[PDB]
Amino acid sequence: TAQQAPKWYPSEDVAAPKKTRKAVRPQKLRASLVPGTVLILLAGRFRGKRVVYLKHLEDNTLLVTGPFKVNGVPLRRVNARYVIATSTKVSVEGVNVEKFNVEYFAKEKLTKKEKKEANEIKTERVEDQKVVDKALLAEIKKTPLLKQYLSASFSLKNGDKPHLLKF
Amino acid sequence: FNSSIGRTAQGKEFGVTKARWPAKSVKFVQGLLQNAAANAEAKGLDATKLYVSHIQVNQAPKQRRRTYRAHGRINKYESSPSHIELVVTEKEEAVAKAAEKKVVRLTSRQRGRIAAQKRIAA
Amino acid sequence: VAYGYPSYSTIRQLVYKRGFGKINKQRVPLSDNAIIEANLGKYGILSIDDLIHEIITVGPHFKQANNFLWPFKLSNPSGGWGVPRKFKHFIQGGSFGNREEFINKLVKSMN
Amino acid sequence: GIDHTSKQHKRSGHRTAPKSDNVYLKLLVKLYTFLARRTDAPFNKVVLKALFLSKINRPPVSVSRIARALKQEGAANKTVVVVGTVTDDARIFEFPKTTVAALRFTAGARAKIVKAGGECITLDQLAVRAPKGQNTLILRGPRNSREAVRHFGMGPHKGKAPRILSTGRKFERARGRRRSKGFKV
Amino acid sequence: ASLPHPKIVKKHTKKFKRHHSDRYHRVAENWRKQKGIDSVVRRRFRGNISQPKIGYGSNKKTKFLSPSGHKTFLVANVKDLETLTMHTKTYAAEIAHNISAKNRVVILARAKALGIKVTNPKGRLAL
RNA sequence: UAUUGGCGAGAGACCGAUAGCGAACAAGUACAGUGAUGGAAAGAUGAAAAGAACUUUGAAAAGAGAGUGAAAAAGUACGUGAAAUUGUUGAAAGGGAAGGGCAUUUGAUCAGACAUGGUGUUUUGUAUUUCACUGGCCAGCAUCAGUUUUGGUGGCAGGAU
RNA sequence: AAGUCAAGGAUGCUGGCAUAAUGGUUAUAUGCCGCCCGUCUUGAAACACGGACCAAGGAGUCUAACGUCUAUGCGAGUGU
RNA sequence: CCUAUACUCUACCGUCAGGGUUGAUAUGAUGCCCUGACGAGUAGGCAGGCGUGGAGGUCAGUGACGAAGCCUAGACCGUA
RNA sequence: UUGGCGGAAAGGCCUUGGGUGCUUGCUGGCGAAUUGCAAUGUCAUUUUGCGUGGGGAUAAAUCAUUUGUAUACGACUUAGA
Ligand SMILES: [Mg+2]
Ligand SMILES: [Mg+2]
Ligand SMILES: [Mg+2]
Ligand SMILES: [Mg+2]
Ligand SMILES: [Mg+2]
Ligand SMILES: [Mg+2]
Ligand SMILES: [Mg+2]
Ligand SMILES: [Mg+2]
Ligand SMILES: [Mg+2]
Ligand SMILES: [Mg+2]
Ligand SMILES: [Mg+2]
Ligand SMILES: [Mg+2]
Ligand SMILES: [Mg+2]
Ligand SMILES: [Mg+2]
Ligand SMILES: [Mg+2]
Ligand SMILES: [Mg+2]
Ligand SMILES: [Mg+2]
Ligand SMILES: [Mg+2]
Ligand SMILES: [Mg+2]
Ligand SMILES: [Mg+2]
Ligand SMILES: [Mg+2]
Ligand SMILES: [Mg+2]
Ligand SMILES: [Mg+2]
Ligand SMILES: [Mg+2]
Ligand SMILES: [Mg+2]
Ligand SMILES: [Mg+2]
Ligand SMILES: [Mg+2]
Ligand SMILES: [Mg+2]
Ligand SMILES: [Mg+2]
Ligand SMILES: [Mg+2]
Ligand SMILES: [Mg+2]
Ligand SMILES: [Mg+2]
Repeated sequence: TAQQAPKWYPSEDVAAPKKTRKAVRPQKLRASLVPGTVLILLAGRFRGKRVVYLKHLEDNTLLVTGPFKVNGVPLRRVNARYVIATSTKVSVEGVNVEKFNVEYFAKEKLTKKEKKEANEIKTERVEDQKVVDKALLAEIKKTPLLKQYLSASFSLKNGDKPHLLKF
Repeated sequence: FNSSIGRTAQGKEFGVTKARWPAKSVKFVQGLLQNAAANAEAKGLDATKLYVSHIQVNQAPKQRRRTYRAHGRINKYESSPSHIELVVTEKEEAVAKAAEKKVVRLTSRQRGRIAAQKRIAA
Repeated sequence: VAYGYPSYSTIRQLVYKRGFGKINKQRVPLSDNAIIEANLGKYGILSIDDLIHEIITVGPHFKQANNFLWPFKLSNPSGGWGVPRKFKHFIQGGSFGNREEFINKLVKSMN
Repeated sequence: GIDHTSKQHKRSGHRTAPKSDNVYLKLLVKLYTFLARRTDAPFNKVVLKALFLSKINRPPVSVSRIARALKQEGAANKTVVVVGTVTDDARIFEFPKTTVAALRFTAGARAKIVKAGGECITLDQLAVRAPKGQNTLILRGPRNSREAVRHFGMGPHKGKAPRILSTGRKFERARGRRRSKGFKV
Repeated sequence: ASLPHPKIVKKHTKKFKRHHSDRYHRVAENWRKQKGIDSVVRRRFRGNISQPKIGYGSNKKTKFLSPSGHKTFLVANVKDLETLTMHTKTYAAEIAHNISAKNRVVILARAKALGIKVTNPKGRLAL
């Protein structure tokens, strides 16, 4: 023989893990995130845009909308860690946001064979957006310049220190 | 192999200051060039597109003699002969084209950006 | 050395955070009163606070308690030593000697 | 760094797992380390350490020594245990009816013991007869009776047997041994 | 197909080379310890080469393991291969260098029948 | 009984061509010294010379072809053909050395895992199969554990209360 | 109370890629560090000695008589 | 306020010490497992290993479908 | 596009007139989604090459020869349609 043998072979039966003791308490959001707060999206495709915060979802995500008529941000979910809670507050009583949850946003996962060589929207999603924004804009019309404020993007100018800036 | 040889004007053609006229080496090299041209025309080559593509020289076994030095000493007096070889080839056209397919791997975000630009433009 | 008079708070924090006994010549973390009542149960000591009491009120069995206690392995002080140069006397602006009651701050930083 | 008050990583200095490669001795020490681990008796630990011993630390034990040890009061019916070999003795004439447990018996010792009505026992039969050393009597041979210990600690005014090959007159019985030749050691 | 194992970490993935193996050709790069009296390598001066020591020893749970997670085992024939029949998740076959191609095909066939991993399934093959 | 000589044999946990006798070869040879003496180096094409007919360039040696051969990466400078050193090609760097260690960028180059059993037969070769997932790399968030750092705030106790 | 828990060591959810992307090796660049090895010496980078380079060879061996220790066989015997 | 290979905590390697574990099934009791501490090093001592020539045994081992050797900024294992 | 000014390294500054585009000074309408909860998420300028189609101009130097105000050799100084 080339190699002789091992005198004893390691057993192939994989052991079980110990009974772990990590329960899952619900997330405690920060104090500035109340429903109806204007947030600034710091990252993503819609970075630098100001959107209204609606609902704290199940998987620690924030349900937001532009509104879509204002700045083109649809009904979407974002991470609470990637936003800035501006103290500008709008009142969101008058929307039935209990329809949406984590299964409302499903990606319909793609197989490995479907490779995009070179290259649509739910009617339910666009009509839900149209339902919520028509109630939001009635509250937006109350205070002045809020529509233009939400349509404009946020950016840092020369001399803007975010550790001294208030939002 | 140019240390402590003399300077000359005829190196200006080559941007150098040190050049010589090694007549024996030129004799041997042009004899080999004539032999390679004969082999090429026997092969049936164009004989006007011929350029010397490869030519190399390396050291042959030395041929040794003795030198008699002061206080009754012996030293070596050796020739360093040469193995010379050369290959003359026909000057061909442009080599090739059509490089690799360059398979691309794009993330979903990059694909969405490309699709958004294709939609936002014509 | 730097020595002084320890308070109950720093004694308690020492024994609770860095509490190690000498059990058949091994450095055993305390972490439970069963160890202490097994190794010092002869002389009435049952718990870690009973051991602390025997330590601070220097009782009849302080020798046994302190010898059961492994020497405390402290770190460097978290806020520094307070002086630019250590090895002078505490009176002369250094660190060694008897910093009679200021040892509590130093030990709480080092612990 | 540490201010070490001892030598670090020093061995215990005590032999475990005997240097021999006798497989029967390995089986015996396996049995007796099990017994020393669980039977809570000191006899098992004693014979376990004695199984480790080298040849010069296992001197032979004579049957005359065994008889002398049995002539102690209250020991007439004990089980003699010799971790080592048992040699006989023609210097005795009567021998009791004892039982002897040992590693090896010489032919004469075994014959004497079984002729006196007793029996020769191996240590595993001893273990199944007395796991905790019931009514046992451990015997050790004389260690300092070897020829090597005569020369141990040689020096002036020791009386300690110089290492020498040939003996007699004119082989180190002169200057340094009598006052007529210089000095006396 | 390997057994679950911790993340294999090598404390020193770089090869220990003998001092001045780059300097001289007669000095090979196999490690020898400098036993000299003035050696900066032996005295462990800052900026010199590191010496092998036991602190660099690999974890015993991940020792002798390939990145696939198995231990290699040299085989020369199918009878040596069949010892790994019950240990496919721990050992990986390695056909010896002096095995002919007409035997390598047989070893490879038996290994793909038995599910045993071969870590050189490209020796001496023709196409 | 002795026997490092001679003749004839049989052997070896011996050496394997810088070894082993100085000498595996035209070796006590070539050679040196007046002389007594001193005293080397040097084995291997291939199974078989089948040792390259013949054409062409060259004054010729040789080259290029052709051919023999299992192989001329075996051509009487011949088994295998290392290193020092050298040539060509390719790549890279280079302001009074070069080389090295830690770390990463950049360039080049490279191994591994990606099926898995699986409800399932949307099935053809009618029992192969029809299969949605599988597992690997890199991350982000939440709730925790250990160690630690930086803040905010509350309630007490002491002094000449 | 069922049981639960931050109580003798991390689990849960989600995304991208599934390839040289992470990573390894190697060359280069950059930041910092890095004196030439061996030796004798209190002290070597030394203006102390050997070393131009490379292959091969190259230095605590065997024997007689013994000391300690260890292993083995037999044991008042032992050693064919 | 800066930072040492110093101190604290954790992981991993090795050493030493103290322990546990023959029960049936399956292997290795010099094995496996738990706990704690420790780790500089010339001369020198000891231990565990790697490699070379040859000898006994075994793998009814490899091999002209290519052994040995040699080259290889190709890969893997081992602290070496 | 007119007229100036600027030489320290100006290579830029100012100005006339008209054209054209935008204007968030103010009020409106439509669109954005799917990059799926982040992944620089790519928008700058530096050089070179190759094509087109539109202008613009049609040389010298070196070797060799020669000179000797020069010179170890190079170099230098001269001459030669
Ligand atoms: Mg010069
Ligand atoms: Mg000269
Ligand atoms: Mg002469
Ligand atoms: Mg002469
Ligand atoms: Mg600090
Ligand atoms: Mg200071
Ligand atoms: Mg230490
Ligand atoms: Mg080298
Ligand atoms: Mg020194
Ligand atoms: Mg010879
Ligand atoms: Mg010779
Ligand atoms: Mg061949
Ligand atoms: Mg050949
Ligand atoms: Mg050859
Ligand atoms: Mg070379
Ligand atoms: Mg924490
Ligand atoms: Mg904190
Ligand atoms: Mg007060
Ligand atoms: Mg790479
Ligand atoms: Mg990388
Ligand atoms: Mg790299
Ligand atoms: Mg480098
Ligand atoms: Mg420096
Ligand atoms: Mg001196
Ligand atoms: Mg000097
Ligand atoms: Mg000298
Ligand atoms: Mg010299
Ligand atoms: Mg050698
Ligand atoms: Mg132990
Ligand atoms: Mg030999
Ligand atoms: Mg081969
Ligand atoms: Mg190489």
